[PDB]
Amino acid sequence: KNPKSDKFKVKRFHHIEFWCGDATNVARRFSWGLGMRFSAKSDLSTGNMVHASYLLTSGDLRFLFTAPYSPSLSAGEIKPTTTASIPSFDHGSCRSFFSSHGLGVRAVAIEVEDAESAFSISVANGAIPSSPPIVLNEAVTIAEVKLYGDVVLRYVSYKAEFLPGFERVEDASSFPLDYGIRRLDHAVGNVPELGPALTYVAGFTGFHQFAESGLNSAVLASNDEMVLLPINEPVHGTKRKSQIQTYLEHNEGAGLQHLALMSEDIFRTLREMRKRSSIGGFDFMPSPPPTYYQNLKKRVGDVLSDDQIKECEELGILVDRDDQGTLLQIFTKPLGDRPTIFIEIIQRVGCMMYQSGGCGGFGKGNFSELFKSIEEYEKTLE
Amino acid sequence: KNPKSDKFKVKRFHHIEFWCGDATNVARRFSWGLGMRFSAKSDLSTGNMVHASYLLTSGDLRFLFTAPYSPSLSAGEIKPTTTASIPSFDHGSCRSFFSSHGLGVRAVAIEVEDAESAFSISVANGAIPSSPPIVLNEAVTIAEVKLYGDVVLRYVSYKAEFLPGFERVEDASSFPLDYGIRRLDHAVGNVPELGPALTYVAGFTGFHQFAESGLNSAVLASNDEMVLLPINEPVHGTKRKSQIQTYLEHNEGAGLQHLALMSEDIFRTLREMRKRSSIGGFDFMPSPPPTYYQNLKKRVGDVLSDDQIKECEELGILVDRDDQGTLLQIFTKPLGDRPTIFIEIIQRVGCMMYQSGGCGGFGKGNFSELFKSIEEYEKTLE
Ligand SMILES: Cc1c(C(=O)C2=C(O)CCCC2=O)ccc2c1c(=O)n(CC#C[Si](C)(C)C)c(=O)n2C
Ligand SMILES: Cc1c(C(=O)C2=C(O)CCCC2=O)ccc2c1c(=O)n(CC#C[Si](C)(C)C)c(=O)n2C
Ligand SMILES: [Co+2]
Ligand SMILES: [Co+2]
Repeated sequence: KNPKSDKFKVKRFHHIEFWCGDATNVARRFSWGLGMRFSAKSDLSTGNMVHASYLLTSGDLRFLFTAPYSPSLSAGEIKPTTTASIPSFDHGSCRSFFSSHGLGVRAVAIEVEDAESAFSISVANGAIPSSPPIVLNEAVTIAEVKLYGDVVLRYVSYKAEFLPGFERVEDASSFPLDYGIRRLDHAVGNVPELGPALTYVAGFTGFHQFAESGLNSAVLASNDEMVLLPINEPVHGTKRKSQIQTYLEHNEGAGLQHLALMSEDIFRTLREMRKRSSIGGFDFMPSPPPTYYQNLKKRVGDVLSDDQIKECEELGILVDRDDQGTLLQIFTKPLGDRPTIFIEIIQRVGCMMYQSGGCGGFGKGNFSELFKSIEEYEKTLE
Repeated sequence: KNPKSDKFKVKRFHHIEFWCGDATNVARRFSWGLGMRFSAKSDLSTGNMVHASYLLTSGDLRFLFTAPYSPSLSAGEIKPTTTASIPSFDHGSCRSFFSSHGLGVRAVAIEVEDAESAFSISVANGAIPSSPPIVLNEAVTIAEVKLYGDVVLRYVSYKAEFLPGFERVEDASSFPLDYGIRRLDHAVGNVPELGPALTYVAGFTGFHQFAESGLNSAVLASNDEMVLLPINEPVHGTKRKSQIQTYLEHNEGAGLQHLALMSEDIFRTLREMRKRSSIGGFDFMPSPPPTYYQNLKKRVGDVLSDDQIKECEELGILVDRDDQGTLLQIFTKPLGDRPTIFIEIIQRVGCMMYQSGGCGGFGKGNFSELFKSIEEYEKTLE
């Protein structure tokens, strides 16, 4: 059931902003590891004395990396005279966020029809305001409300090129990397209590609920279900410790857990990312045992051929299935020092109408299949 | 003249420690950009609840990248029960250093005969103590004194593998990158006043002075002149603004300006680094005009053949010459967000006895030759 109860007009995921200690080094690592091009900048060379911000793109996926300069460079500015290109930025907020959480996502940005109206409706319906609507060069409007922890949901609306004050990046420093990633599929939060978190977000957006493992979870979705916001809470006192609880402890509370990036060819994406894992890119979780891939034939043998199942095994890809579609997924090890944020690469098969969002689910069924698969241990014991 | 006045026995440069916001992302970027292997770690997986530290190596060059975890993970520890592998580390010091200076060098570490004796003699001769001698597993001793700004000179001595508590890195995550870099040649500080800085450091080490451009500089050297510590001060009120003064402003005061890394084949190093500049590695300063390389024949045509001079032009390499040797050098753009720290790649020709340290100088003569070379403008004007 989709009651289409969005309280304002939501278009698509727009960008994700990481708050960094040094934006240059994180952006360069992510660019090489994920195959994202340098496409825009706002920094000292563009007249920004407040923060350094670098934009990477791959298809419609936009990753923004921002770090503060010395407050001394902008000591004489006030908000009416600021050189910052992102008006919500604050030196103290950014340093406090990073000191408290380490490297991670500050902003989940969605494009809306009217960011001022989205902000107003959201706050009227319970959203805690974070940054009021600011109109940039009479062209772009940006506003922010609190989502969970110190993560904000950022609204952006365009009258008619990322943000004013950003410059397109010099061709020489913009190598056209591309490993196949095309857009953000979903963005997932970890919280101590799922119930109140869902009630708060669903309350102010009108997003509806989208149709033993250490977690309980639920997914909020926009009218066309292309903006997907799962939220997890821990399940305490199990056999092994909950990964959600470990996250909360190492992150100092709620925050963004993972970003799921849709690829238009997950085989190529994973080949390219895995070649770079040990030369500056990203590491992947340990692959499932061969029994997992033998079990794939019975589960998805009508969707994937033997060779494609063999290719999944070569690359460590997980496979799950809905009553409507199929999901190919894999998870990176944490992106930084702390066992907190990580990335999921995904590709979805089915639900052709365009492909409907969330086709195939989120891989909940792979918790059971992975554990059952560990029966490779019992088979090796023989 | 070398009066060999070292007040304790100094061996060689041992390592350089960067204080980071996220050690993982900086270390991975540097590894790919410079061709340095992951060789040791101290982090949550080794039982360190205090800091994440990752060691990169290339030949005898050792770069250490350290960042603090949440203080909450180690809240119950005291120094007698710490899980930190580097006893001088402090969460508050590290966060304050990074918030104030951005990414940069915290420690210039030299190997000595006896770090406890080196520390004692140094402080008796005016050194401001930073961290007292600590003996690790009855095997390694480490002590620190203030060098300039918030940079420390760290002494390490070995009874007889980086530091106890560090684990050698798994072969799988240790790709054997190597672009030819072999050791640290010199480490350079920027300070507001050169005179007092030299007097302070030379006072407590006994290091001797080693034999219009916006700076005054001088070089302190150990007995065998293999530990080389240049220091710069700005020269105010010129035509263009002093790069030393820009550094001090953006760094919030004195700090490490550049690290000069000796290559055993600067042509190969620069080929490899330049191929990676726009896919996650390091950028280089703009190359000198062709007139610079035409002028090379008269200056060094007895040392470098035409083809080798052409290879320098292809790679943007600078060349200077002493009365004793020749220097090939090139400079990266700043390593992080701020126009502060950068890297020099160098290779020295001559002074064969082994090669004596500092053979060929530090390239002071290239300030004049670069400006004179800008006569390409007058030639193009014709
Ligand atoms: C993160 C994730 C998802 C997922 O994407 C998802 C959502 O999008 C919304 C719903 C809830 C949720 O979880 C799905 C499957 C996963 C993982 C994952 O992270 N891992 C890694 C480990 C482990 Si361990 C060693 C602590 C037992 C998996 O194995 N599977 C199988
Ligand atoms: C850093 C450096 C050195 C150097 O290593 C050195 C020492 O080791 C100890 C002594 C003092 C010192 O300087 C030498 C030459 C250099 C540079 C440099 O940084 N640059 C870059 C710019 C510039 Si601009 C656009 C602001 C005029 C050079 O061009 N040359 C030519
Ligand atoms: Co997911
Ligand atoms: Co130098």
